Amino acid sequence: KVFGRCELAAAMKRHGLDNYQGYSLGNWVCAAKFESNFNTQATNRNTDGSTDYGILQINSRWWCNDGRTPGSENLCNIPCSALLSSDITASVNCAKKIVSRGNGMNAWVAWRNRCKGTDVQAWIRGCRL
Ligand SMILES: [Cl-]
Ligand SMILES: [Cl-]
Ligand SMILES: [Cl-]
Ligand SMILES: [Cl-]
Ligand code: NA
Repeated sequence: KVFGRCELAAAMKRHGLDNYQGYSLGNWVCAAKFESNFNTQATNRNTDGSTDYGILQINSRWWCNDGRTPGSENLCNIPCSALLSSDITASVNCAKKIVSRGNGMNAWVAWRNRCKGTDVQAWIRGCRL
């Protein structure tokens, strides 16, 4: 599913990401824009042999099981394919664990490099939330 911007904002708010670990909703929408272009089906292979999955490009080494990432932890206890669903619940639950870990949203390199320090509230402008 390719979410609309306000559609994704509403879903992330409903699932409790607005202000989660102090990160306002626009941070999460901006992260999703640059990680996945709002596409739940996005996948991208990393140089270490892991793969990133879903709207927030969650990685198979630490977080989800894809059956092909040797030495993988599955700290979210899900199959990585759960992260490609039109239902963002599994991505949100796993993102909450990731962002709680100690480096916060710096875990998402697209967030560091294209959202951090910017006017992220622009990403929820116009939305009825
Ligand atoms: Cl929308
Ligand atoms: Cl957009
Ligand atoms: Cl915001
Ligand atoms: Cl959803
Ligand atoms: Na894994």
